[PDB]
Amino acid sequence: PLDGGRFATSDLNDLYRRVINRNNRLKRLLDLAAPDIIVRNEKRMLQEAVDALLDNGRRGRAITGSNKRPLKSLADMIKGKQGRFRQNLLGKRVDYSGRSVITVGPYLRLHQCGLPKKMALELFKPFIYGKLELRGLATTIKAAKKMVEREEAVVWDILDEVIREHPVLLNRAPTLHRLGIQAFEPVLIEGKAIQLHPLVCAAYNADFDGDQMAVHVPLTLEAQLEARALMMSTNNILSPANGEPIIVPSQDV
Amino acid sequence: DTIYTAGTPSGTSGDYIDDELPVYQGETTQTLQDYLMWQVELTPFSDTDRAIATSIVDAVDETGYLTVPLEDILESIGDEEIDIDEVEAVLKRIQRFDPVGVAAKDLRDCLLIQLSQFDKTTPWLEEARLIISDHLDLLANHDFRTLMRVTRLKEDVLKEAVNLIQSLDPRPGQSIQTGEPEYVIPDVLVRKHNGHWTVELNSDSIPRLQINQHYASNLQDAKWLIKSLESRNDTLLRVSRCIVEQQQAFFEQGEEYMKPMVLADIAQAVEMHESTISRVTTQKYLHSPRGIFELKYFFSSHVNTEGGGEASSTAIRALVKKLIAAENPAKPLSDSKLTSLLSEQGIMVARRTVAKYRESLSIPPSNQRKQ
Amino acid sequence: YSYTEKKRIRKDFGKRPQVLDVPYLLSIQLDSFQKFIEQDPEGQYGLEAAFRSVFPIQSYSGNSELQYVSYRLGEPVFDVQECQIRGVTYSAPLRVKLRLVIYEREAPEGTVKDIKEQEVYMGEIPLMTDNGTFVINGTERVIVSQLHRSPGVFFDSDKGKTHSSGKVLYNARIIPYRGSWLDFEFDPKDNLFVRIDRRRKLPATIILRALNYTTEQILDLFFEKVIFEIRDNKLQMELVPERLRGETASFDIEANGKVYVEKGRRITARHIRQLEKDDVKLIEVPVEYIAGKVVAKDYIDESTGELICAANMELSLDLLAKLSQSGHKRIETLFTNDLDHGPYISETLRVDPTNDRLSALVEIYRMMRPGEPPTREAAESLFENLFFSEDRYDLSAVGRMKFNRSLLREEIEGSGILSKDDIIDVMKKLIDIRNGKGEVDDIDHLGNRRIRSVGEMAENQFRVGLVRVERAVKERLSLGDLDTLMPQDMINAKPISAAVKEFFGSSQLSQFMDQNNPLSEITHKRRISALGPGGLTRERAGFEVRDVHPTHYGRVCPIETPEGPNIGLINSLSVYAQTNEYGFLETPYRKVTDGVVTDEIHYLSAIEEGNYVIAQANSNLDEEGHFVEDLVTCRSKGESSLFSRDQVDYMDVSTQQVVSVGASLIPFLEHDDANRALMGANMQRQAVPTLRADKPLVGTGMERAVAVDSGVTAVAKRGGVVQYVDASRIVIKVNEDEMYPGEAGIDIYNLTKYTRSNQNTCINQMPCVSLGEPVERGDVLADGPSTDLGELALGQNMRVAFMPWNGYNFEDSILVSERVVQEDRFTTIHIQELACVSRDTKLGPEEITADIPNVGEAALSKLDESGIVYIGAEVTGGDILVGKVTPKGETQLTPEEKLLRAIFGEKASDVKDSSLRVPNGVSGTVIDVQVFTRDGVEKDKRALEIEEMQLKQAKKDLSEELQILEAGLFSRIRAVLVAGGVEAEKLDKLPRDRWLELGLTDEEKQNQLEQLAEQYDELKHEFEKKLEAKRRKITQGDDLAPGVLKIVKVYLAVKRRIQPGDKMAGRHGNKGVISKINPIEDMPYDENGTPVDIVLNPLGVPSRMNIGQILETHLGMAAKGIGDKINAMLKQQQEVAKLREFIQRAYDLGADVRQKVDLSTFSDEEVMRLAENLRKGMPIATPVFDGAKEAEIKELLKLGDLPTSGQIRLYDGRTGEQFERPVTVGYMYMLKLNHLVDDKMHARSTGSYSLVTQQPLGGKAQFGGQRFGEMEVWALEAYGAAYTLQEMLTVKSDDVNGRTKMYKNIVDGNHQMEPGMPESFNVLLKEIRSLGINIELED
Ligand SMILES: Nc1ncnc2c1ncn2[C@@H]1O[C@H](COP(=O)(O)OP(=O)(O)OP(=O)(O)O)[C@@H](O)[C@H]1O
Ligand SMILES: Nc1ncnc2c1ncn2[C@@H]1O[C@H](COP(=O)(O)OP(=O)(O)O)[C@@H](O)[C@H]1O
Ligand SMILES: [Mg+2]
Repeated sequence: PLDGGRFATSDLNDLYRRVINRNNRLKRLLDLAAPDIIVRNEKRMLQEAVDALLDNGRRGRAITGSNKRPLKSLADMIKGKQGRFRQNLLGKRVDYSGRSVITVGPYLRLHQCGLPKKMALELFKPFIYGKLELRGLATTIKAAKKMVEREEAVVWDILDEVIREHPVLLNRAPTLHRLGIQAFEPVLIEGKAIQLHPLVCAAYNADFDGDQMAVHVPLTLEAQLEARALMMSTNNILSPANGEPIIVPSQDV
Repeated sequence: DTIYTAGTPSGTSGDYIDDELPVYQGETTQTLQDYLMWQVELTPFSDTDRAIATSIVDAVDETGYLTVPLEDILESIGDEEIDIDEVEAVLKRIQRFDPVGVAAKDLRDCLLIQLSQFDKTTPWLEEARLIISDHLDLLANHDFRTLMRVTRLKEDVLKEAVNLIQSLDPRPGQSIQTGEPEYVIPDVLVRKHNGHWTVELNSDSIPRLQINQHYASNLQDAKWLIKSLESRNDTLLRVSRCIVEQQQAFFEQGEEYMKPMVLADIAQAVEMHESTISRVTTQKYLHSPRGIFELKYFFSSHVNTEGGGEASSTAIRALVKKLIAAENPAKPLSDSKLTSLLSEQGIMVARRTVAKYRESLSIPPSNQRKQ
Repeated sequence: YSYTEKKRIRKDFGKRPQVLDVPYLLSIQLDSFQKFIEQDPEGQYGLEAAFRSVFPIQSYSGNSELQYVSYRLGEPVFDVQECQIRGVTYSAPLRVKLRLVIYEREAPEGTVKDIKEQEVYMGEIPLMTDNGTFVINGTERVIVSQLHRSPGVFFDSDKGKTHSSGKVLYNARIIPYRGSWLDFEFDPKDNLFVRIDRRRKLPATIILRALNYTTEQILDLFFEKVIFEIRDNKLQMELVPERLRGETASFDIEANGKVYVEKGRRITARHIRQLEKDDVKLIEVPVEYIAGKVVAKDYIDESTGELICAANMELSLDLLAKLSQSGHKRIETLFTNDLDHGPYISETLRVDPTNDRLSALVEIYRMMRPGEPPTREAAESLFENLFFSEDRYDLSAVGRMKFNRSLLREEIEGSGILSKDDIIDVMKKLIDIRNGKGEVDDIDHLGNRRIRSVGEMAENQFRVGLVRVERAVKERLSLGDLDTLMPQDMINAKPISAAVKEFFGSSQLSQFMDQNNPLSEITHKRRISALGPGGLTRERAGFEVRDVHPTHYGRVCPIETPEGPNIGLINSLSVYAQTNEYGFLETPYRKVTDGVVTDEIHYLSAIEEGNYVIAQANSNLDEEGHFVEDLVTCRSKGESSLFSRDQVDYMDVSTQQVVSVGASLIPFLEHDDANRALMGANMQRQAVPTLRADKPLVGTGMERAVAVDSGVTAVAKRGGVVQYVDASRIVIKVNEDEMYPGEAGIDIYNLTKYTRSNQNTCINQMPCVSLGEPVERGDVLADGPSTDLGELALGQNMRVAFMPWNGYNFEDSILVSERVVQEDRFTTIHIQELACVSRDTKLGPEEITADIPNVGEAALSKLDESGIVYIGAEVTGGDILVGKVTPKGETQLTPEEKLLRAIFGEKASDVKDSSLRVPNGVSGTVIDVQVFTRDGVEKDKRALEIEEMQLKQAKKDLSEELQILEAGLFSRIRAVLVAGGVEAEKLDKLPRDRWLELGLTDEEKQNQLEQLAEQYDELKHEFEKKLEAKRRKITQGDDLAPGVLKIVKVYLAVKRRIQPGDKMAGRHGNKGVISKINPIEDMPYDENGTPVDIVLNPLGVPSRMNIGQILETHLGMAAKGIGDKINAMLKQQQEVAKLREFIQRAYDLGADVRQKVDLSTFSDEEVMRLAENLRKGMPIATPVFDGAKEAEIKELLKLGDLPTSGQIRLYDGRTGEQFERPVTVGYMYMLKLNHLVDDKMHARSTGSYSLVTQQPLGGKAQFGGQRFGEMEVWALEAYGAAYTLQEMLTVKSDDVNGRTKMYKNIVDGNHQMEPGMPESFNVLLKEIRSLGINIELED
């Protein structure tokens, strides 16, 4: 859809229109009983149109629509790095996720991370709705939504209550080994940057010169127990490739 | 051929990284029904209550009013144990969602629903409630006198109650409206120079395609499309130019100067089938210094002229508007008096035609315009 | 020193003399565009060449023609500032004069029947501003230069990688400036092959045949003849000794009765020398020797008339007997030796099937035009148009020059079309290369790569448009009434304008200018990109092109290059680099004649530079110029070594002619790792300007050049005295001698105040001159962004200590004091623009008003009567800026609608709200509103107020000029009256109007009075006319896009502070993130109780190898120390003598510096102002490769009474206990990079999803989610968390019902999921099924 209420046909629609036009012309010529010398080239062109629709560019010249750019076909939709398999099925974007820069907190304990509260309000919102409804502060969903929108003085106490023991997953790209995703317990801080324990950076290959991190929230009870029992930062002292410790002091320590 | 001396920039980079942009997919949006259903899901209903709620929210228009009566909904449920009181309870529950007052049968119901959610400390609440509940047409018709008799209230309290009434929301469902409205690009432009109206197609809308003929059949077929486009735009330009020539007086002196021309005139002037004229002028607009007008706007009916000729219905409508616009508030003009007044300038239109024109222009009759 | 440099003189530690001054940094753009525009009588550069290339145009009948005469560019309608404010291109109209001539018939040649001349319009050409930038649609743009392969002929080869035998294949490619390429290639079987436009391979001899050549001619061309004689006995031969080199005898070499070489014995050089000495010609060779010799020319017997044999054929015994018996005593053969003189052409002819002229041409036509039957005439026409038609194939002047140079010719001039001789010589040189003689070319050589600038590209695009215009013109010119038509009717302006604006606005090489600071602009303008049309690609580049070449020395910066996929493909010009008249980079060198280094400067290119010996700038010299040592380090032929004194030819001009500007702005560069130098140079240009600029305490002396040559500071056009200085304008009264006649001499400089840059930063100029003080031509009057008294200033000087502090500077973190925040040192201003457009609709014109129906009075408080917010209003998210109502619709209505209209008004039922609101999460103060209304529409109060504000300034300027002129005239009238013997006191007391209310005597006095009255009234009328013209310009209506009524633009300004998470850096590649804002009483403090500002980690210095920063710190401290001393001499009123003595002692310090400062030439006021400027620290300059030694730093530390080691004793702020070891404290220049944590932070719980795959969108601007790629899935699989993965895959991304059920259960305090099927899998199933393949689930 362009501006002005008009539309432009995409690649698949273009190829469909082309094959339809060729088929209609060939059918009309067949009804007319035209000389065969013409129906031969018409059938050849219809064959080429169908081949271009199914897999464009495999045989002969690739058909382009504009700016000398080849038109995507069904095969190109299926295959490649941009196809369904490697872009929407083996990896996908998710909800309840955030990202920001990371700083150093030298006071944290090994199972703790520092989370800005403006991020925690957004990530944990439905839990806040449920907790607000539970104690009668909002009899309806719209009242709780309005109260959270206004950022009243009690939603902060509610937020402190709902994240007491609820791990979050921290991730930094590229994830080269299984220690690139680790679960921590949140501590609400004032600011806009995540605070990271100094002893885990060597596992993340992370330094504080502009690195960013992503944070995800488990939802079900099984996910929370997996985060606490499998992915917690206190369960990853030894390396799965060596058996040697990776939670090791370096530099100033 | 002029250059726009001011404009707005586009927020983007001039050049993009050479990789191809991903195919267009789209993006979901939240209309009124989506919000209402979201609130429905998070509400402690039973299963039958949820089915009735889905059926009800299905039948809510853009403004937030319930378009179908409850009998239709109860029939659409398809069960026989369910009565109408359950439907009433579900509707009352739904009407208190956000925005308050949605899915209301009529204006009185919407106003009462909005009023029921106030606090008793409000200065004049019961007066407003009574006025809405019983005497509504009095407030709409600007009586202000028999309302004082029935309400047994002095001036100040009634005025404050009306102030409270005009503080509510009559269209509660339009708070969640569409993002940004569409706009139409004109096809042809009519400027004026040398005391004449020049007609020219929109340059910004007509590019010339690059001729792909180098790999050379297909070349001949491609040129066929070029010739077809040439003939199409030539026909459009000829029709528009002829129409502009016929309606020169309107472009200069505005309304009240159109001519009663039909498709036959254009067909005989351009020597073409009238079906083609009907086809080409459909859903196409022309931009004039006076505004933007559909290319089919200049065709209308006519009325007999005493001295000779015909008068455009558009001219009659404009004359009626200008006559009404300068009437005395004490005694507004009536239909018969309007017909008598117009029957001095050669205008011969029946009272029924005057009534039809007045209804088309959406002007209340004389008794509702008296001050 | 200039006046602006006498205020604060930067101490210089450099030691080598300067012989060439740093040139203008923007010559590459300005000279190129000036070449494009300016008239050229020779007609080789610019629009003249393009016009002459296509014209004259003659119709097919040849009965008429168009003749271009000349052209002209008009005056721009607007100015740069006006174009930027409005948002239109700053361009000029192109007016070209043509002449149409009509021919007749039945007459010899062409008679002149009618000639019609007309001046026509061809389009708008954008113009270049004074800073080498273009204003296209309101935004400044830069067209960067291209580095492309030059036209000509190049010889290359593959390194055996194409054949498994590892045999190298050689090829020669001819690439023109415009036309079709040509390729000659060798195959593994040694057969020459030809190729056109990368099409099918063809035999090489086809080209020879197509040029009317015979086989005998070819064999004569490519071979050396050998003549066999039959002197009635056994074919006696005329032998030459040199031909026998490398040959092994197969017969007996005997002559004059002496056997020189015996049968079977290899021929040696001694035998050849003996044969040369003896002069042996007659050699008897057996018939057996003719086993394989190939005849040259066809032979026929006289009596028979038939052919003995055909050419290019080996001779046999029977054929030898047949020719001998046929009276043949002379035969011709070819010399085909193995080691040299190889037989490649003969075998090429053998494989070649064609043996004529036409069949080869038909084959060429079939190859280039397959799918159709051939034609003789069509094939001939195609071949002629291929390489010899001026309309299709052109070899440019540089192409011809390179072509001739590659073939060792003498002349330079030539034709752009090819000839037989050129192709023959190309094949000859290729064959010679195959035979071990000669060598291939190096493509990365900067003698093979050319610089293409904006003018050349614009000229090419203009020609491309002009050829289409010619194609259109040739049609109308064929037939028509030759009288009533005009040249205007034939041309069509649309293609030219379309092509030109497309090139200037949507090309690959046209980009938005970087506007973080002046350095960004300077660096962006001086850029060389190998990409773009006609260039390389990020995928077909290779690996050798991405590396430093020895020819880059002095032309292209080796350091500055972008890391990432574009490494090595983007370059920045060096300080002194220029271009040839052909486009090859060149660098300057001093000429050394007879061992004495002169001051004569020569510019050498890459090719010429290799044939000399070039010394180094580091070499020491005597006062008269001789070298001081017998051995000198010099470069020669790509190597570097030692040479004698007399061997040297040239010498470098500066130690900094190798680095670029950004790299030359780094102090102590030679002590830094190259990677750290590159990182520092890249980060130095991303620093946002701050509230108050601060000079660098340690610099390199390149600050002033970058500041002045950037265009961000107002520089005086002429000298004079500051008549009127204000925070928004400057008015200079020009000196008498520089004034033009008949002119009130004043310059008016309007400063720009708080305008928006391309990166939403602030551009603001501040005056830096006082009232009534002298200024000379070239001085700086105003400071732009990041500038202090004309010196570039990107950051702030901070007191820094190197020590670990409780882990708050662990792993490159930075600990910052709170006093830094309390003083707004790193506080920036950011400016944003939002626009609202009211246009026309089919239901009515969209209106701007404050009478919005369904909005309460509270939200309408800040709007005025017109519906636009007041100036200075503070707004936040959701506030209404401009109120706009859109007509909702029109219907037949209904009783409920009538009731609604009756109760709640008519306007509330006719329109709906569409106002402009501040986006969520945005704040600022409204500092500017601009309104543009279409012509003919009635204006509103806001627009009228703005127009009055605009008119006031023009009236003020005109009044200033007029009043100065009137005072000048009144001086003369008063002087004339006084010379007339008038009552002087009476006229002194009379007002200046009463002076005109008088009369003079009947002598010439009355004539003078009349003359001056005439002049007075004429001047008044003229300036009234000027005022009326400017009022017409200001009050002019606006022509907008059709259907658009009004446009309103609003500007917001906000201030940003420093906080944890922001990124800071130095100039030595030491970046970091602020981690904590420590309170003031916690920072470490020295003996005097002065705290430190920033604490860094020492461990980061040795592991990064950027030692220079440490050095800077030490030197920085020294500088600060000096300031303290001076400051102490000012708090107590010390007299000027001691102040100037100490300042002179400080300036004289050093070991043979090149700067001589003499303060005895300074008046006491100048000395006091210099001390006032120096009281905060004496700035110091250290050139890149001629910096300050450690001994000089130690001496400077001693002068300021500071410890020489550079380390002091600090104390703990929390416990008062001394740290156990001395700590390094100093002053370092810190920047604030444009990576603010306000932009990075983002979170999302639920939003909008894609329409097809039903997955969340991506990006902060779309309010999207974080991607969970394949590798995170692998990590979760490795952990074994199946439930986390399952809820990542279905209920958070794609399970359409799963999302809703999960949300509902979460609200209810029940944490449990009911997963389903992702929608992307169903999409995949549908897409696979659409291929005609049945895939399904089962059971
Ligand atoms: N093309 C890339 N693909 C994947 N990861 C990359 C790529 N380029 C950089 N990285 C990541 O960036 C990291 C580099 O970190 P950073 O830029 O902070 O500097 P550093 O290597 O720690 O050194 P220093 O801070 O001392 O200059 C790498 O360890 C790697 O994880
Ligand atoms: N291509 C990349 N992929 C993943 N991480 C990267 C990449 N480039 C840089 N990073 C990481 O992100 C951090 C911030 O990078 P950024 O500041 O954008 O790069 P630069 O410092 O070169 O401008 C760096 O510390 C680096 O470790
Ligand atoms: Mg990093």
